[PDB]
Amino acid sequence: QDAITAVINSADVQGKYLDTAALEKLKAYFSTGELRVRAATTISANAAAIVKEAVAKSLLYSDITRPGGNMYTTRRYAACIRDLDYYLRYATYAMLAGDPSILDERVLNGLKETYNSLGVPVGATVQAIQAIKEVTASLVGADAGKEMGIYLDYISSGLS
Amino acid sequence: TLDVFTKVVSQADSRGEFLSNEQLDALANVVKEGNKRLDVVNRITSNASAIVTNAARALFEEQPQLIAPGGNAYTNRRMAACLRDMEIILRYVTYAILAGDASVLDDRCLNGLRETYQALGTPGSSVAVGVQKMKDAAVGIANDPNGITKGDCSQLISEVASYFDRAAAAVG
Amino acid sequence: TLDVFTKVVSQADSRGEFLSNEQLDALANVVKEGNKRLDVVNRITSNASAIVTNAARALFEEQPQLIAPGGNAYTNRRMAACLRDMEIILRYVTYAILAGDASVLDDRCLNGLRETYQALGTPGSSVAVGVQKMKDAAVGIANDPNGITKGDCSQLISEVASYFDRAAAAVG
Amino acid sequence: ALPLLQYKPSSQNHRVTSFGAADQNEDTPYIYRIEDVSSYTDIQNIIWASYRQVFSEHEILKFNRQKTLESQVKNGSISVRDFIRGLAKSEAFYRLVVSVNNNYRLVDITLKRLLGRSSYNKDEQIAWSIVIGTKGFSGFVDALIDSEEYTKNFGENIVPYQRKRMEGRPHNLVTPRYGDWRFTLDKFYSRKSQEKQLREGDPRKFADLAASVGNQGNYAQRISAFDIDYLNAVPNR
Amino acid sequence: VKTPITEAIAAADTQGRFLGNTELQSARGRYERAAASLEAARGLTSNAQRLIDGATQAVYQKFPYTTQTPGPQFAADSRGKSKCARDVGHYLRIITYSLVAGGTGPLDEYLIAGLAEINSTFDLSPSWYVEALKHIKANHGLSGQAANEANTYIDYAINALS
Amino acid sequence: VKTPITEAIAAADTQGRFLGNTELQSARGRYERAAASLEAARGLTSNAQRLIDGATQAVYQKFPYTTQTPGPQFAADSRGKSKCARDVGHYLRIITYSLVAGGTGPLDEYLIAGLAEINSTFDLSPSWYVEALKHIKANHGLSGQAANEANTYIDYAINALS
Amino acid sequence: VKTPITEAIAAADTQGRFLGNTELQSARGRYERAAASLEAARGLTSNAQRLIDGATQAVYQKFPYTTQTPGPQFAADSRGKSKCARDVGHYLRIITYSLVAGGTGPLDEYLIAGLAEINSTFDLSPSWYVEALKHIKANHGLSGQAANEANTYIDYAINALS
Amino acid sequence: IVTKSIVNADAEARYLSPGELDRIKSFVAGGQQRLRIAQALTDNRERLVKQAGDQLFQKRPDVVSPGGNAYGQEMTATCLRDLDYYLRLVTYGIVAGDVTPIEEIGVIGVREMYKSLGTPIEAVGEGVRALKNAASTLLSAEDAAEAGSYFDYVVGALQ
Amino acid sequence: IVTKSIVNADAEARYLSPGELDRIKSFVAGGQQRLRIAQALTDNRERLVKQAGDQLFQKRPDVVSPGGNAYGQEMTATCLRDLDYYLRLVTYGIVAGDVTPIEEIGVIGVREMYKSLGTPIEAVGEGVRALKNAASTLLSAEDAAEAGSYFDYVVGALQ
Ligand SMILES: CCC1=C(C)/C(=C/C2=NC(=C\c3[nH]c(/C=C4\NC(=O)[C@H](C)[C@H]4CC)c(C)c3CCC(=O)O)/C(CCC(=O)O)=C2C)NC1=O
Ligand SMILES: CCC1=C(C)/C(=C/C2=NC(=C\c3[nH]c(/C=C4\NC(=O)[C@H](C)[C@H]4CC)c(C)c3CCC(=O)O)/C(CCC(=O)O)=C2C)NC1=O
Ligand SMILES: CCC1=C(C)/C(=C/C2=NC(=C\c3[nH]c(/C=C4\NC(=O)[C@H](C)[C@H]4CC)c(C)c3CCC(=O)O)/C(CCC(=O)O)=C2C)NC1=O
Ligand SMILES: CCC1=C(C)/C(=C/C2=NC(=C\c3[nH]c(/C=C4\NC(=O)[C@H](C)[C@H]4CC)c(C)c3CCC(=O)O)/C(CCC(=O)O)=C2C)NC1=O
Ligand SMILES: CCC1=C(C)/C(=C/C2=NC(=C\c3[nH]c(/C=C4\NC(=O)[C@H](C)[C@H]4CC)c(C)c3CCC(=O)O)/C(CCC(=O)O)=C2C)NC1=O
Ligand SMILES: CCC1=C(C)/C(=C/C2=NC(=C\c3[nH]c(/C=C4\NC(=O)[C@H](C)[C@H]4CC)c(C)c3CCC(=O)O)/C(CCC(=O)O)=C2C)NC1=O
Ligand SMILES: CCC1=C(C)/C(=C/C2=NC(=C\c3[nH]c(/C=C4\NC(=O)[C@H](C)[C@H]4CC)c(C)c3CCC(=O)O)/C(CCC(=O)O)=C2C)NC1=O
Ligand SMILES: CCC1=C(C)/C(=C/C2=NC(=C\c3[nH]c(/C=C4\NC(=O)[C@H](C)[C@H]4CC)c(C)c3CCC(=O)O)/C(CCC(=O)O)=C2C)NC1=O
Ligand SMILES: CCC1=C(C)/C(=C/C2=NC(=C\c3[nH]c(/C=C4\NC(=O)[C@H](C)[C@H]4CC)c(C)c3CCC(=O)O)/C(CCC(=O)O)=C2C)NC1=O
Ligand SMILES: CCC1=C(C)/C(=C/C2=NC(=C\c3[nH]c(/C=C4\NC(=O)[C@H](C)[C@H]4CC)c(C)c3CCC(=O)O)/C(CCC(=O)O)=C2C)NC1=O
Ligand SMILES: CCC1=C(C)/C(=C/C2=NC(=C\c3[nH]c(/C=C4\NC(=O)[C@H](C)[C@H]4CC)c(C)c3CCC(=O)O)/C(CCC(=O)O)=C2C)NC1=O
Repeated sequence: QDAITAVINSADVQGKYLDTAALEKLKAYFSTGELRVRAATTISANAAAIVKEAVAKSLLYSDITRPGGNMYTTRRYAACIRDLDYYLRYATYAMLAGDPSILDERVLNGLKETYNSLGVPVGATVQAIQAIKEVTASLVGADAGKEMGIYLDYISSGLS
Repeated sequence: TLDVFTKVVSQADSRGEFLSNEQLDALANVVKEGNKRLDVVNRITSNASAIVTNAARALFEEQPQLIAPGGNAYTNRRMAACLRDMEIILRYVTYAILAGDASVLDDRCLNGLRETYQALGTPGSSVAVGVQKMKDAAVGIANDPNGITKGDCSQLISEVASYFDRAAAAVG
Repeated sequence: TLDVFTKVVSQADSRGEFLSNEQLDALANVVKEGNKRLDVVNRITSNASAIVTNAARALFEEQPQLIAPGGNAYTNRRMAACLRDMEIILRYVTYAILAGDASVLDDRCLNGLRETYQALGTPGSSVAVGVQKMKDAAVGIANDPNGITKGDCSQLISEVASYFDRAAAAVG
Repeated sequence: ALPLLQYKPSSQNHRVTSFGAADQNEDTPYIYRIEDVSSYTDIQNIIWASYRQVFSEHEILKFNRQKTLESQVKNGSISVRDFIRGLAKSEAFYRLVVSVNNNYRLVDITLKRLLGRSSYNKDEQIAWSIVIGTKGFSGFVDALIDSEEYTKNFGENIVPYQRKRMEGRPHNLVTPRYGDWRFTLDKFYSRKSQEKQLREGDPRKFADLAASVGNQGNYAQRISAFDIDYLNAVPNR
Repeated sequence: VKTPITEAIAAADTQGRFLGNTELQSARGRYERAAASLEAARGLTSNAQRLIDGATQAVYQKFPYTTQTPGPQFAADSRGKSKCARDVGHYLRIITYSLVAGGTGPLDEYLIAGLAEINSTFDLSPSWYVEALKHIKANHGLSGQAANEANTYIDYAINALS
Repeated sequence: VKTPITEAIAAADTQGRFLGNTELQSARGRYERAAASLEAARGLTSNAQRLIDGATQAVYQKFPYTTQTPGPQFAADSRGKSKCARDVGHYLRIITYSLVAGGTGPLDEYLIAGLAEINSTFDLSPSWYVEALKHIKANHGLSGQAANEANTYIDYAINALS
Repeated sequence: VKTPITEAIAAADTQGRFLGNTELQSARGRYERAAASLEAARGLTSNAQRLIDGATQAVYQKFPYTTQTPGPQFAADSRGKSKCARDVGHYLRIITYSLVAGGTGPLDEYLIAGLAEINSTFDLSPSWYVEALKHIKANHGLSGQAANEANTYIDYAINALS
Repeated sequence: IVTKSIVNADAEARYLSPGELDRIKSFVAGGQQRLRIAQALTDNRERLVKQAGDQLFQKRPDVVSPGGNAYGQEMTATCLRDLDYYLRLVTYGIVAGDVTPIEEIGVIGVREMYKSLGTPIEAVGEGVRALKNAASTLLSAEDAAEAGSYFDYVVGALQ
Repeated sequence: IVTKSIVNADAEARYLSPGELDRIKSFVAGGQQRLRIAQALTDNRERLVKQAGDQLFQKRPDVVSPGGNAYGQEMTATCLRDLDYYLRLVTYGIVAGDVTPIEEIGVIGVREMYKSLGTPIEAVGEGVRALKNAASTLLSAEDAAEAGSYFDYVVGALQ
C-alpha cells in the first residue's frame, strides 16, 4: 500500500468522498516526494558501502564472528549480509511509499518465527539495524534520515 | 572572563569533539532567555544606589558597633570605604548576571577576598550579613511587575539569588 | 572618534536646541541603511588580504623603481613595511565605513601623514597612486552580487569611493 | 577618590643607593634608551626588549604584537613610556595576564613587569587592589606609570628593567602569569579491557607475523592520466 | 564620547586588529534599538515645555524650602526661577541626546562628568534634581518599549546624582 | 577569549563604571544573530566526515607535490595522511566553536595565535590550509543567512594564514 | 647593524664606562678573523654567475612543481625566472656582506629581519630558498678555513628560514 | 522509456494505460533538456576522462602500483578507455530517459568480466564517482542532478 | 505518582476515586517547581559529588585506608561514580514525585550487592547524607526541604 492508497482506502470504507483533510494528506505527500526520491536515489547509490560500514560498526571483531558465534561460518556471514541488504532495501521501499505496510506484509510477517527457529540472535540484529540507521542518516542528511530511521526503527521494533 | 557560551566551548574543547544537536538545543534557551537576562541587569543597575544605601541601613541597623567609637566602620574614611565596597560587589554580581556564569565574579570579586579581612582587622562575617541583606531588595526590585508584560522569569531569578548566596558564603 | 549619530549631536549642541522631527527623519535612513553598512565592511575585511597583495602588484607593476636597487621600497624590511602600511589604511577606511563619517580616518590615518614622507624620503605621491588602485578592487568586490538578496547598494558605494578618494588626496 | 591607606615598605635591594657608575657588574641590564638609536638594529632591539619585559619572551608570537605601535616608536611620535602604556593597555595583554590572574596577584605581576620591583609586603598588594577594582585595570596601569617611583627612576625614555637583582632570581623565570576523577576511572576501563585475555582466533596473534614479513607496498607510478593519450595508447591484437 | 559603534572601534583599535564579526554584531544591536529609541526621542521633544514647567513646579511642591529663604543658591528671586528652567531645561536636552546617540556617551561627558564637584561648591543639593527627574520619569506619557528605554537614561542620571 | 558579551564586560571594567545601556545593546545584537549562527553550526557538524575527507582530497588534487616526495613534512606516508585528518579535522572544530561563541574568540586563541610561528618551523606551507578552507567555503552546502556567517569565520582564518 | 667592533662599543656605552681591556680583545679577535673571512669573500664574488645559475637550476631539479603550474607566485613565466635571479642574486650579496662585516649584522637587517612575514603573504615557500642555499653550501668550492666560515653564515640564514 | 511502458503493458493483455501516456508525454516534453545535457557531456569528454583519472589515481594508487592491473602506459590507456566507455553509456542513458540501454551494454554481466580480467570493481565504481563529480562541476544544478541520476545508477551497479 | 494511584485503584475493581484525582491535579500543579529543582541539581552535579567525597572521606577514612574497598584512584573513581548514580536517581525521584522509579533502580536489591562487593552500606548512607547537605547548601529553603525528602528516603533505604 501507499500513503495515497491508504488515504483512498480510508475514504473508501466510509463511502466518503475526498474531503479536505484527505486532500491535505495527499498534498503533504506530494510536497515530501521530492526529498523522498532524492533520498531513495542516493541510498540506491551505495547500499553495499552502508552494509559494510554497519557490520564494521556493530558486528565485526565481536564474538559473533568468532567460532561459536552465529556469523562464524562463511555461508552464515553471507546470509547476514543478505539479511541486512533486505532490511535496507525494504526500508527504502517503505520510505518511498510513505507507508510501512510493505514492511508488515513482506518482511515482518513470519520473521521472529524464522529467527527463533534458526537460533539467530535478535539483539545483535537490532543493533545492526541501528547501525544501518545511523550510517544512512549520516549519508542522506537529517531531513530524510528521520524518515529512513522511522521505518528502520519500525523493523527493529517489530523484530523485538 | 567566561560565558555560558564559552564554558560550553571549553567543556567541549577538553573533550575535543564537535558540539551535538542535543547540546545546541539546550543552548537555544539562552538566545531566547537573552530577552530575559538583558533587563534584569538593567533593573538592578537602574536602582543600584537605592539598594546600597537602603542596605547600608540594615547592617548598621542590626550591628550598631560599626558606628560605635572604636568600631571598624567607625570613621568617615572607613565609612566611605564601606560604601566603596558596598557596590563593588554589585557590579561583579551584575557582570555574572549578564555573563550567566560566575567565573567573572570568582576571579575578580571573591578570589582571595577573605584573606584581607584576616589582614586588616575588618570583620569578614559581618559583610556576609549585609550582602544577603541586599538580595531580598535585589530580587524584590527585579521581580515585581510594573509596565513590562507578564512573563515567567522565576527560573532566571533563582540564578540571581544563587550569585549573592555564592558571594556571601565565600566571604564569611 | 565621531559618528553620523554624534556629529548630528555636536551640530545640534553648538546650536544648543532640541532635535527637530525633520532632523530625525533624515537620521531614520541610517537605521534602515545600517542593514546595508554592516555587510559592506564585512565584505571588505573578509577579502582584506586579497586586496592588499593584488594591489601590491599594481604599484609595483607601474613603478618598477621600487624594487630597483637603491629604491625606497627596495629591501626586505622596507618591503615588509610597505605591506605594514598597505593595510593600515584599510582598517582606518573600514572604521570610517562603519562610523559613516570620516573623523576617525582624519585624526588617525591622515593627521600629519604627509609630514613623514617629507621626513623619511619615501615618496608621498607614489602611495596615492596605489591607494586608489585599491578602491577599484574594493568597490569591485563590494558591489558584485552573488547569493545576497538584491538591494540598492549603490548609494553608499559612493561613500566608500569618497573615503579612498579623501585618503589618497591627503597623502600626495 | 579615597587616598591609599598607609602600608608597610619592607627592606629590599632597590632602596639601597648602589652608588657609582663604574662599579656595577655586567649583569646589570642593558638600559635601552630611545635617544641613542644609532642604527635600525637598536630600534629593533629597543622594541624587542620592550616586548620581553611585558610578554616574557615566549609570547611575542605574531598576533600579540601591536605592529602599529612599533612603527610609531621608530618615528618618535610616542615616547617609550607612552608605548609600554599602550602595550599594558592592550587587550593582547588583558586576555593574557588579567583574565588568568587574581587582583592581588595582578599587583605583584604588573609591578614586576612595568616597575621592575617586587611587592614590598602583602599589604602593599592589598593597598593597590582597591585602586584596580574601582578605577579599572587601565586606571591602575596609568597610575603606575604616572607614579613617582617610575618617573624618577626609569625616566621618560628608558625601557623598564629589574634593578639591583644581584642576589635574586630573574623575575620572568621566577614568576609566571598563571597561578578530574572521571579521567582516572576511564583509564581504569582501558586497562581492564587488555587484561582479560585475547580470545582464540583473534586478529592480534597473527599481527606479530605480519610485522616480521614487512613488505610495505609499492610506491605510486607517477604517470598522469592527462598525458596517457589513451585513444592512441591502446594497441590492436 | 561613548557609542556602541565607537565601542566597537576603540576595542578594535587597541588590539591593533581588524573589524571582525565580533564588533559588527555590536553595531547591529544599536540599529534595532535606534529605531525604538527615536520613538522615545519624539515623545520628549513634543513635550518640551510641558515636562520642564511640570517638573520645576514639582520641585517646589515637595520642597517649599527653596522658594522662601533668601540666598543666591535658592530660587526665592526670579533669577533663581529663571535659572530653574536653565538646569532642568538642560537636563532634558542631554536625555534626548543620549537616546539619539544610543548610548550613555553624551550623558557621561555633558552632565555627570564633573557633577559631583560643582554641587559641593554651589550648594546645589542633588536631591533637588533627583526628584525633578522622577517627575519626568512618571509624566513623560510614553508607552510601549520606548517608555522603558527613556526610563533607562533617566535613572542612570539618578545613580550619578546619588 | 573574546565574545561580544565579554567585550561589553571588559570595556565596562577598565572604565570602572557600571553596565550602562551602551553595553547591553552589544549583547542584544549577539542574541539577534545567535539563532542565525546556530543554523550554521548544525550545518557543519552534520557534514563533519563529508567536509573533511572532501577537503583533504581537494588539497591533493591541486597539490600533487605533497603526496609524492618523501619527507616528514609531507604526506607520502600514511602517517602524514593520518595527520592530514588531524589538522583539517581540527580546523573545522574551531570554526564550529567560533560560530557558537558568536565571536572570533576561540578562533583567535586556539588556532591563529601562534600559527605564524609553527609554520615557519615545521615547513607546513600555509597555502595548503588556505585552499583546504576554500573547499569548505564552497562545499558546506549552507543556504540563506547562515551561509554568509559561516563564510565569515572561514575567510577570517584565511587572512590570518596569508 | 651588528659588528664585533660595534658590540664592543654599545656594551661600553650603556655601562657609561670607558673602553677597557675587555672590549679591545673583542675587536682584536675580529682582526685576526677578518683576514680569513676575506679569502671566503674573494671565493664567492669570483663565482658570482656560476653559483647563482647553478643554484637556481638546483631549485627546479628538486622542485619541478614551480616550473609548471601557472600563477604569480611560481616561475612558469620568464618574469618568475627573471625574479628567480633577483632573489638568489640578492641572497649571495648579503652573504658576501656578512663575511666582510665579520658579523651577522648586515645579514640580520637586510635579509632575515622581516623574512618571516613576507613569505606568509606572497606564498614564497621558505623550503625553496633553504635548499637553494644548500647548493651554494656544497658548490662554492672553497677550501681550508675560509670554507668553514663561509659555511657559517649560510646555515645561519637557514635557521632563520626554518 | 517507451519500450519499458510498451513491454509493461504488453505482458498484460491491456492497452497502454493513459497514465503511461502521460509519462510518455512528459518525457517527450523533457527531451530537449535531455538532448542539451547529452551534448554538453558529449563535447567535453576528454576533460571528464582526464579529471576522472586524476581523482581515481589520487584516490586508489594500487592500479598505479605494479601489482595492480593498470600498470604501465598501455594498461592505463585501457583504463581511461573503460572510463570513456562508461561516460558514453551514461550519455545513452541520459537520452533514453531510463537505464535500460545502458544496463544492457555495461552492467548486466560486468562482475564476471572484471573478475576474469583481474581488475577490482570498486575502483571502477570510484572512477564513475569521479566522472560524476567532474560532470557535476561542469553542469548547472538542475543538469548535474539529472546527470548524477544515471551516474549514480552506474555507481550502484558496479558495486 | 500516577502509576501509584492507577495500580492502587487497579487492584480494586473501582475507578480512580476523585481524591486521587485531586492529588494528581496538585502534583501536576507542583511539577514546574519539581522541574526547576531537578535542573538545578542536574547542572551542578560535579560540585555535589566533589563535596560528598570531601565530607565522606573526612568522615570515614577507612575507605581511604588500604584495608577498605575504595583504596587507590580506580576504586575511589568507582566510589564517586556510585555517588553520581545515586544523585541521578534522586533527580529521577524528584521529577516522578514518588520514590518508585528510584527504589526500582537503586534500593530494591542493594544490600546483597554491596555485601557481595565487600563495601559497607553505612558509608554509602553517609555519602548520600553528604550529598543531602551539599544540595541543602546549594538550594533555597523550600527547595532543600523537597530535595532532602528524597535524599532522606535514600539514606533510610541504604540503612
Ligand atoms: C525480507 C525479509 C527476510 C529476512 C530477514 C529473511 C531471513 C533469513 N535468514 C536466514 C538465515 C540466517 N540469517 C542470519 C542473520 C543473522 N544472524 C546473526 O548472527 C546476525 C544477528 C543476523 C545478521 C544481521 C544468519 C547468520 C543465517 C544463517 C543460518 C544458516 O543458514 O545456517 C534464513 C534461512 C535460509 C536462508 O538464508 O537462505 C532466512 C529465511 N528472509 C526474509 O525473507
Ligand atoms: C540589553 C538592553 C535590552 C533590554 C534591557 C531589553 C529588555 C527587554 N525585555 C523584553 C521583554 C520582557 N522582559 C520581561 C521581564 C520580566 N517580566 C516580569 O514580570 C518579570 C518580573 C521580569 C523578569 C524577572 C518580560 C516578562 C518580557 C515579555 C516579553 C519577552 O518575553 O521578551 C523585551 C522584548 C522587546 C521589547 O520590550 O521591546 C525587551 C526589549 N531588550 C534589550 O535590548
Ligand atoms: C567621627 C567623625 C564622623 C561623623 C561626624 C560621621 C557622621 C555620619 N552621620 C551619618 C548619618 C546621620 N547623620 C545625621 C545627622 C544629621 N542629620 C540631620 O538631620 C541633622 C541636620 C544632622 C545633625 C545635626 C542623622 C540624623 C543620620 C542618620 C541618617 C540616616 O540614617 O539616613 C552617617 C551615615 C550612617 C551612620 O553610620 O550613622 C555618618 C557616616 N561619621 C563619622 O565617622
Ligand atoms: C635584498 C634581499 C631581498 C630578497 C632576496 C628579496 C626577495 C623577494 N622576492 C619576492 C618575490 C618573488 N620571489 C620569487 C623567487 C622565487 N619564487 C620562485 O618561484 C622560485 C622558487 C624562487 C627563486 C629561486 C618570485 C618568482 C617572486 C615574484 C612572486 C610574486 O610576484 O608573487 C618579494 C616580494 C615582491 C618583490 O618586491 O619583488 C621579495 C620581497 N627581497 C629582498 O629585499
Ligand atoms: C552587491 C551589492 C549589495 C549589497 C552590499 C547588498 C546588501 C544587503 N544586505 C541585506 C540584508 C542584510 N544584511 C545583513 C548582514 C549582517 N547583519 C549583521 O548583523 C551581521 C554582522 C552582518 C553579516 C555578517 C543582514 C543581517 C541583513 C538582513 C536582511 C537579509 O537577510 O537580507 C540586503 C537586503 C535588501 C536591502 O537591504 O535593501 C541588502 C540589499 N545588497 C546588494 O545588492
Ligand atoms: C632601609 C632598609 C634597608 C637595608 C638595611 C638594606 C640592606 C642591603 N644590604 C645589602 C648588602 C650588604 N650589606 C652588607 C652589610 C654588612 N656587612 C657586615 O659585615 C656588617 C655586619 C653589615 C653592616 C653593619 C654587605 C657586606 C653587603 C654586600 C654583600 C654582597 O654583595 O655580597 C644590599 C644589597 C646591595 C645594595 O646595597 O643594594 C641591600 C639591599 N636595604 C634596605 O632597604
Ligand atoms: C611606494 C610603496 C612604498 C610604501 C608605502 C613605503 C613605506 C615605508 N614606510 C616606512 C616607515 C613608516 N611608515 C609609517 C606609517 C604609518 N604610521 C601609522 O601609525 C599609520 C597607520 C601610517 C601612516 C598612514 C611610520 C610611523 C613609519 C616609520 C616607523 C618607524 O620608523 O619607527 C618606511 C621606512 C624607511 C623610509 O620610510 O624611508 C618605508 C620604506 N615604501 C614604499 O616603497
Ligand atoms: C573586587 C573584590 C574586592 C574587595 C571586596 C576588596 C576590599 C578591600 N576592602 C578594604 C578596606 C576596608 N573595607 C571596609 C569594609 C567594611 N566595614 C564595615 O563595617 C562593613 C561591614 C564592611 C563593608 C560592607 C573598611 C572599614 C576598610 C578600611 C579598613 C582599614 O583601613 O582599617 C581594602 C583596603 C583598602 C582599599 O580599599 O584599597 C581592600 C583592598 N578588594 C577587592 O579587590
Ligand atoms: C587545534 C588546532 C590545531 C591544528 C590544526 C594543529 C596542526 C599542527 N599540524 C602539525 C603537523 C602536521 N600537519 C600535517 C598536515 C598537513 N601536511 C601535509 O602534508 C598536508 C598538506 C596537510 C594536511 C592537509 C602533517 C602531515 C604534519 C606532520 C608534519 C611533521 O611531523 O613534520 C603540527 C606540528 C606537530 C604536531 O603536533 O603534530 C601542528 C601544531 N595544531 C593545532 O593545535
Ligand atoms: C562498453 C562496455 C564495455 C566494458 C565495461 C569493457 C571492459 C574491458 N576492460 C578491459 C580491460 C581493462 N580494464 C581495466 C580497468 C580498470 N583500470 C583499473 O585499475 C580499474 C579497476 C578499471 C578502470 C578505472 C584494465 C586495467 C584493463 C587491462 C587489463 C588487462 O590487460 O588484462 C577489456 C579487455 C581489453 C579490451 O579489449 O579493451 C574489456 C573488454 N569493454 C566494453 O566494451
Ligand atoms: C544505579 C544503580 C547502581 C548501583 C547502586 C551500582 C553499584 C556498583 N558499585 C560497584 C563497585 C564499588 N562500589 C564502591 C562503593 C563505595 N565506596 C565506598 O567505600 C563506599 C562504601 C561506597 C561509595 C561511597 C567501591 C569501592 C567499588 C569498587 C569495589 C570493587 O572493585 O570490588 C559496582 C561494580 C563495578 C561497576 O561495574 O561499577 C557496581 C555495579 N551500580 C549501579 O548501576
